[PDB]
Amino acid sequence: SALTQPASVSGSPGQSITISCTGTSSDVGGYNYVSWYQQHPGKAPKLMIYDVSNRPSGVSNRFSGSKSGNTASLTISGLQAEDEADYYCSSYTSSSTRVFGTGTKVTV
Amino acid sequence: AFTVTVPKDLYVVEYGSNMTIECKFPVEKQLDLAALIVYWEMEDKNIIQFVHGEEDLKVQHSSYRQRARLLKDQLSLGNAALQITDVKLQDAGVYRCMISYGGADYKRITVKVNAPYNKINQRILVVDPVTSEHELTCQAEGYPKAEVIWTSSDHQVLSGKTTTTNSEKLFNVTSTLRINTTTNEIFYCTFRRLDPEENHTAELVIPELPLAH
Amino acid sequence: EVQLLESGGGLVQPGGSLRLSCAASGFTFSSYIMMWVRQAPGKGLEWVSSIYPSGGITFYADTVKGRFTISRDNSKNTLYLQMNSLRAEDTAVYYCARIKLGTVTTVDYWGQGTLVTV
Repeated sequence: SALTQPASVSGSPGQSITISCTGTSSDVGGYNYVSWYQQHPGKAPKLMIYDVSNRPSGVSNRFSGSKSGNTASLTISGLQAEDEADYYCSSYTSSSTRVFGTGTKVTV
Repeated sequence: AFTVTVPKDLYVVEYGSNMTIECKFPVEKQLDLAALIVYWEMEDKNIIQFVHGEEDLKVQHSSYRQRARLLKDQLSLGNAALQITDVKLQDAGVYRCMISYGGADYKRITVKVNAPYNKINQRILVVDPVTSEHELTCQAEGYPKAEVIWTSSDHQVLSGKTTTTNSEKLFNVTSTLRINTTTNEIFYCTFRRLDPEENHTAELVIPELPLAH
Repeated sequence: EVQLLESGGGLVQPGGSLRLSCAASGFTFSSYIMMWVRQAPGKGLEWVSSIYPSGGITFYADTVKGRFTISRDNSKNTLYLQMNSLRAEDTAVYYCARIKLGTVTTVDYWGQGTLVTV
């Protein structure tokens, strides 16, 4: 049980980029609860968005999120070089459990 | 062995109504409310968190506020029941209740929601007075998706054109019929949908002086 | 304005015992669902254990069921994980995660971890 996040994506400043997160009819595709977490290596993972698109006060509008059918996507805009970090998605599941993604490493 | 028991593991509840959901837990002699803990959840969403006779309302979900309550009265009989009113559609899904009182167990239950299409809206207009081409229009709102069957006074089915679309997640169903007819000719649209098989049939009576658009 | 401090991890043999703690500073911790989540070095991150605020309802991931036990002192506002007969696959970083109010499963604040090596 894991969420598949393509490990290698990358791109240069002032640019948009979208990490993908795919999963079953039973978790990311069945529920509107999917959260995204940002962490630089060896540090303190930060909730960025939640409930598919919703982001808490204090995350730059440069971050939005999207779920299409079974597949969910986290988009970064006005891309900057601090944002190069391992990022994970996550979903609630029919087992009343949260699965997490393998993670993608974005690099500026 | 302390176990929680739900008298019904299903609920089919119509949009906007009210429902009580029930959980039962062993009680002997009198209930010590200091030691009782209840939790009500639906998927990723807490609903109630009842610790020590005081319902924690800072933490209840936004989408539930002033809608769903734990009935504090029945508890003394071992029955801790979630009362939601104005069933809002997005409540359809699997709940589960959790009781810690000396022991702990939880049982999950599910609820789905209908929305009959029983308020039908009619419009009758001429589009070509010479050819007497009229346009018969039924719409209505409900859940889940519906289909629309047009029938002549003599009980023959006729070809319509329909459009399904969303209102929140509710379904909005418009269907129109373009057929040459005259005054006092009656036609029908019946809305038929699946799930709890349901149907609602409207009568359209052509007026002497219909509008035009 | 919130801090979660894991302490207690280190090098222990396979089959040994370790007690992981989480010191909690922040909002009223007597109302939160709390969680442990593990990160194997370089690998994905998995959920191990849940505990409800009070009542002593707990949950454990299937790998971990029966040799890990979780607890919490709501006065001392901390959270513990007891690890017994650590298998070799149990060696990873351990995170202590607070569940956003309202949401059953969605963490929001995290601590920075503590190492466990089998």
